[PDB]
Amino acid sequence: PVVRRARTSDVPAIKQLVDTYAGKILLEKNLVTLYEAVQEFWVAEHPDLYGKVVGCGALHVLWSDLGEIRTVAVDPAMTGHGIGHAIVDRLLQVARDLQLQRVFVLTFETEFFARHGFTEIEGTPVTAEVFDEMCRSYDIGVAEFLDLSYVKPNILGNSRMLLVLL
Amino acid sequence: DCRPVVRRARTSDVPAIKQLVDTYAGKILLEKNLVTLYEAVQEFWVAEHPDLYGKVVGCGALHVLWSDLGEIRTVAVDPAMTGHGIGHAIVDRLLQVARDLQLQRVFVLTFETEFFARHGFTEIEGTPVTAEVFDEMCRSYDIGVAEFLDLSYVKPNILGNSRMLLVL
Ligand SMILES: CC(=O)SCCNC(=O)CCNC(=O)[C@H](O)C(C)(C)COP(=O)(O)OP(=O)(O)OC[C@H]1O[C@@H](n2cnc3c(N)ncnc32)[C@H](O)[C@@H]1OP(=O)(O)O
Ligand SMILES: NC(=[NH2+])NCCC[C@H](N)C(=O)O
Ligand SMILES: NC(=[NH2+])NCCC[C@H](N)C(=O)O
Repeated sequence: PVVRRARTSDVPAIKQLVDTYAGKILLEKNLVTLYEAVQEFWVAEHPDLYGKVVGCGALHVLWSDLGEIRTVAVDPAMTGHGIGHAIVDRLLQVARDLQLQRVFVLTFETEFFARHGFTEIEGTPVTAEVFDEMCRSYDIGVAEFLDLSYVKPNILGNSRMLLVLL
Repeated sequence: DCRPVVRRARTSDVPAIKQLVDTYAGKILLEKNLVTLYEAVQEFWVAEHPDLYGKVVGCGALHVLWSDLGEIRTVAVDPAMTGHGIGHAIVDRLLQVARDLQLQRVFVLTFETEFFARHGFTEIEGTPVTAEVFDEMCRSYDIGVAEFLDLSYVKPNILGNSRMLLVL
């Protein structure tokens, strides 16, 4: 499937994908914060219909060398057609374009991301000096990566996976 | 005089960007710590130094605020390189990406009224969004959005600044 960069017109559709997977699975993102993050988002168009989008995804930078894959959602009726994998394949390519070395994921979909080289891990792989700089973030997804105390109850059960690049 | 290359930022550029933002502190620019610069690297732009290959002498960023609305934020140039056309080369680029995003209006909160005027910006009053959108935008964790909404707790941090806007 075609994986293209998101457009402000795509936000209402993107919002519906995130809301579909609610807050237990995906981290909720309100309408404004999606319009602000539109420049790092990607969407998969339906293989036949030109306009409609069936999947979204975003690469979030966390530091000099570290990136994250977040807010990956596919229409419940379109899963198992390779869409989600087509999104990750491109998201990882832009991670390369960004000269990143490690890509993080916090998810229940261990099997899904495993097919891209992701291995499950424990802890936060950053220096305490770097850890201290990231505590200063206003972004919740960063806090879930740092396993900060005030987001812990929202992410128990999720697995921490990581990918290294050539 | 030379028009400098204005390219997308790279994670290696963030430390340099951090010194430019820090240079203009909180009196002029809204301060941005190191992590939020690495997170925003995909919307940031930098002007390369006409002489040093790696180092950057100016930065700038376009932040989308809604379907049609964008903002230009954290635009800074080295004090020793000011008045050499860099900042306008950055703004010219930021506005081009606003078009590629199919935006219609671009907002600015600044003291540099004449600077942005050279691009067609006109001064305004208030927050130009529907009250329905205003309510959706109140939910943001970004301080720059709160300053666009003229929220009460940031008022003392922006007193004196002018609100300008550009239409495409
Ligand atoms: C974040 C926001 O949204 S607010 C943005 C404002 N930020 C700030 O003011 C931070 C403090 N100020 C600054 O950092 C700087 O003033 C900047 C980065 C905004 C602009 O700096 P520079 O680009 O280097 O100055 P620049 O070379 O573009 O020209 C400044 C003036 O001199 C003129 N100009 C003078 N000489 C030249 C020249 N050789 N070439 C091109 N333009 C020139 C410009 O036309 C311009 O006139 P204008 O203000 O009426 O448009
Ligand atoms: N708040 C949560 N339920 N978080 C679980 C992990 C969310 C995941 N990191 C994402 O991309 O959305
Ligand atoms: N210190 C402030 N918040 N000043 C108000 C203007 C902020 C400026 N537009 C910026 O992007 O940084």
